[PDB]
Amino acid sequence: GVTSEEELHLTRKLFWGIFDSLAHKKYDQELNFDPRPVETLNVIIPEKLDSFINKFAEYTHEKWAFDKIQNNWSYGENVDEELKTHPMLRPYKTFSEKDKEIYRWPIKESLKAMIAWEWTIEKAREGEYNPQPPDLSGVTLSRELQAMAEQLAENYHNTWGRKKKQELEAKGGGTHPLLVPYDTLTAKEKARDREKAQELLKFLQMNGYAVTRGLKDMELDTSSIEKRFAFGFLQQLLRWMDISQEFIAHLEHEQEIKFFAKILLPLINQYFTNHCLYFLSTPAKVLHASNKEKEMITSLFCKLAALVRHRVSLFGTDAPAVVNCLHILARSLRTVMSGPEIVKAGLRSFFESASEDIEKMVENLRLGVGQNLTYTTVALLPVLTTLFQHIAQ
Repeated sequence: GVTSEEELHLTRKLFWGIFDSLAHKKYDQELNFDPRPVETLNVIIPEKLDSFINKFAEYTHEKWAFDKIQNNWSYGENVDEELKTHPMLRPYKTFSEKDKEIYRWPIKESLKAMIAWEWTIEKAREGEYNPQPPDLSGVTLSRELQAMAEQLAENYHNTWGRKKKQELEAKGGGTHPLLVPYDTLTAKEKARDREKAQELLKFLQMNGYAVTRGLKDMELDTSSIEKRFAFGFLQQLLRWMDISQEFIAHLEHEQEIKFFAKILLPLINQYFTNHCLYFLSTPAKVLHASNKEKEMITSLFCKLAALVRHRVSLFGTDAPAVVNCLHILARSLRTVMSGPEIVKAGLRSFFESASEDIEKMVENLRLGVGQNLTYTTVALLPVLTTLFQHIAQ
């Protein structure tokens, strides 16, 4: 919607058939490229950082052998599935140096990206028995912890996904089954990132990962950051209305007319009809989050009363632009006598002005000109009936 509204061809007819609402609001919530080439061959590792990578290789053998005793993956004549033979347990020194390159940075590349690609280093420390398990499962799982897991897994999957992307480009296309999106990954990916914390924590109980970055909620505004939209869309209505203010003032350029006053009218008019109970009701009483929702829509309605001035000007042939939207708007019409007081200002301002024209010309009517009375008639008289129907019911 915003992409059609902010750019693309002026004529609405060339996408009016494509254009449709195709959405409704839920109750409260339902939640060209150019990567930077960074040199890797030229950088020389420090001596201090080399101790970690050297010790990891020795951890690969001895600790893994104890697990294989549980699985009983003993030596054998050759690799075979019937006995699950696995005889290649040996140090890496027997292999060639070029073979060690693929095993050089399998995980250290991601940590290098944690320091190199991501410009962050933890200031843990400068250069130089059986605790009980605390109760962590008692508290309900928080959404911010989902932000930690999702952001870090996004970084790991971004680096690994681009790595397999260069593998696909290197091998020259071909069959491409492994391409999947990020959030909608398979059940194994959804379970493995959660389940692999338990296995490695006993080995990695020392030091412990300590990073914290995230905050979110699910309420009004855009969404209280990353959640239900609803309230969020009204911001664009107010902004795009302000774009039309200069056109109506100046005429009393053509792109804004067709997009706002010829493309968005059925969208908003459908919104008031299908979601009438959303607007008129309250959060507590429903026939849902209509405390501040009722305010700015009334600002829009009062502004519509200002837009339909007593002077005719280019009245315009677009009847849905003028009268039908006003009727359903009055249908989609808790107290202010509370919140911003622009509703009282509106309720007196255009009401008194639009009326006081009529009490000026009840003796004149047509006898005094005979165009502002008709414009005032269809502006006010059918719309106000629906207004008092909403109030009186």
